Amino acid sequence: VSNLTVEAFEGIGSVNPMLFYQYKVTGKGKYDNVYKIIKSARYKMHSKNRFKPVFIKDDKLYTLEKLPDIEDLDFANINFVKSEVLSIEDNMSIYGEVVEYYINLKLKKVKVLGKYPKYRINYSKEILSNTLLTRELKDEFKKSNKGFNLKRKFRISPVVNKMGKVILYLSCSADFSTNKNIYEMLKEGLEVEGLAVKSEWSNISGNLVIESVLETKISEPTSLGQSLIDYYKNNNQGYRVKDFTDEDLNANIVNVRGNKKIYMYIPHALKPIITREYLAKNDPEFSKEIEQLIKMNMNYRYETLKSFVNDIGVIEELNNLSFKNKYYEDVKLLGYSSGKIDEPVLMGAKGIIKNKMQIFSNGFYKLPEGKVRFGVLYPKEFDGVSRKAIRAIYDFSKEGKYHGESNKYIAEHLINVEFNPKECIFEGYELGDITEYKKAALKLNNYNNVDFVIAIVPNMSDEEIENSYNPFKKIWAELNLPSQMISVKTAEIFANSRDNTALYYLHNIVLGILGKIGGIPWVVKDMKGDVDCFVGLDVGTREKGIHYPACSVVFDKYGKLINYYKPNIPQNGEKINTEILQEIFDKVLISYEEENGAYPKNIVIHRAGFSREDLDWYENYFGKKNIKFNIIEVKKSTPLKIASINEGNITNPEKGSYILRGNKAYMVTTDIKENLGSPKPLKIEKSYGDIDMLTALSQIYALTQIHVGATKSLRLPITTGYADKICKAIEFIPQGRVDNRLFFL
DNA sequence: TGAGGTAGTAGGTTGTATAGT
DNA sequence: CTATACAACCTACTACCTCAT
Ligand SMILES: [Mn+2]
Repeated sequence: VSNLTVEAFEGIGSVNPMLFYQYKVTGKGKYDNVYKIIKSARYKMHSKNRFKPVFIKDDKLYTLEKLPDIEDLDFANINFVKSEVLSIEDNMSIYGEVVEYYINLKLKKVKVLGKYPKYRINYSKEILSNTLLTRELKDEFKKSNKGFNLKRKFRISPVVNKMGKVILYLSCSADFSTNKNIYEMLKEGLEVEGLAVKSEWSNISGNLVIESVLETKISEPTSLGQSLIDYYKNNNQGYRVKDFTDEDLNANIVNVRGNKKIYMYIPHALKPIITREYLAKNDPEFSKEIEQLIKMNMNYRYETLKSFVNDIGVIEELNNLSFKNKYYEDVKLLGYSSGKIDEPVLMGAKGIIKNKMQIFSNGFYKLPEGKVRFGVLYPKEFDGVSRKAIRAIYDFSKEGKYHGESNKYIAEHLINVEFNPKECIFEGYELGDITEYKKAALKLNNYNNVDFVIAIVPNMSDEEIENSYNPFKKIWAELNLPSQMISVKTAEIFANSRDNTALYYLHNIVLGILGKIGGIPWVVKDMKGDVDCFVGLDVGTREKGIHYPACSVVFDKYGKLINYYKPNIPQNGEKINTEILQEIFDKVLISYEEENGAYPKNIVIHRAGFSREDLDWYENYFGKKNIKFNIIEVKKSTPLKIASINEGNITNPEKGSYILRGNKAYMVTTDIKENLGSPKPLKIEKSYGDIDMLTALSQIYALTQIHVGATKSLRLPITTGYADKICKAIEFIPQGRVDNRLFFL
């Protein structure tokens, strides 16, 4: 076996309790309260005084050296009060920002290649390094020929306990930048339209996109009311337009939309948001090159953070505070407790299966009773490829033969499909306007000889005449007909290939068409613990003020999806009511009653995005029905990463291993080998319950292995994962009542 | 949209650790 | 009993990669 760790660095030495300088902030201008301007006063007195450390405790303010207080600042004025040695046992945050400050000050003087500053530092948690690492440990810049800049984005967040020892938690993630602007991209005549841009000067938040580019110069007064150079002289920003030459005044104005107004900002300020769309459409060699550097296995992340901490060195302002360069050998020393979860034994038609691929020889666990008649849309210039495709997937579904040749890997009749090729419904459709796609799906649902659509769509790329996917899924969800839709590229894989590169695709096709007609391929053989049903819940929030109400999902102790339940009344705000929880848990009790002739006695409630609020309702509802129950909060995206160790060597962790402290657990559920990155684990915390977190996490991981619409396991559990996929597809579900056919899959 | 994973970019909210009072 | 900030959380979108029983 092996051991697990978190990306953490011990501190050699200890912070001895330093002498600070208390300060005070009075709301001289309009901001009467001290809370709304304590951050801005912190940065202002940090900036006016040679970037010396300035700290904040809840209403007060601090420094670390005696700094002359000032009164000229218009929003607030600062006055010295006193100077004390702050006790380390009662101050964790402020010695945290001490150690964070001295990491920033020790790194600001580190230069690479002689002249070039290796790090960009604004005295915070975020430390951008201009220099990446490579796999061969070369501190090398990474630039394009065009002017794109990959960079690291290190993140210190040290904590220091009551005694004095400090633990430096790190996480390297990379960063995309470019030196060029909208200015330079106009000067080399690139069509800058439709780009996502970032205002480098004004720090407004909002997805700024380019509408047009006005032919008027940026030195001429506009509809804003003045010249734009006057606009930046009047924002205390005129040192940016002071550098402007004649040709900089020969730039022309680029208007921009922020979904609330249009601005008029000069192209020298703006800069395109380098997404992978932009790297792909503008220099694909750079994008394919840096994909090895973006995705980082834990060994290369440890090498990157080793370079970072060796560039900390030793801080002589904090009693020679050094940080170690290796991780902890065990997170027992940090607080966590590690282990690996044994994988669940899964079963289909005939018992235990060795892999999830073997089910096509074995056979599916449940099939919905009846025959399921196909029906196919396909593009009008893509006819023979589509007929070969549906021939392939229908031979794999019905006949058990893969491009004609029957094999031992696939058993026959695994879906009870009914597709007579000379008799059943095909419709062709020309790739055109949206109402053609709507009437095309309507035309396939006129002829009522279809029980499962298998449409063919153009590819997600090739942004000429658009994807037929979304209008088809909207229509086939409104009209209650499940539809597994295929790309033309996958159809051409089915037509053209003489290899298994259509077989793996075809496995996932048939698992999709099984789950969408209401059959479930695999279940667990035995779910550990004493449990009778699982109830996933989740909610959503699209943007500001938009909220998705809570759609549930109901399993059994095998993990087969009994039901999923949209509730009736929409919520108010983020917090769903008590009536929603009332009808959801009434209907899980009804549904488990209907499936099994009895009530659940143990209901494990996985959930995401719920607070510890409204636990009192859960106590109420399952005391009054005396059903003991658990609530396990499964957090989808945690920033913690987990490494592994075989005698000091860092690798990715295998799937199933966890780290656990009390009732918060992190667990890697997905197996990601090197050259594809590090696994991004699951944060799992028990809100209320009485089961140990070993069986709680075992139910979690066993529900990750039962993704019923692919062959490789979903990272999330199928409770929280399928609950969230129902919450995203909030329209495709009918309002308020149950279904079993996994449309989202 | 074969499928799932990583990762970027961007933008919101807010539960819980944490100071006084 | 109450007022924070802020590391975590969530959301949306792509691109890249590999699927071996
Ligand atoms: Mn699908």
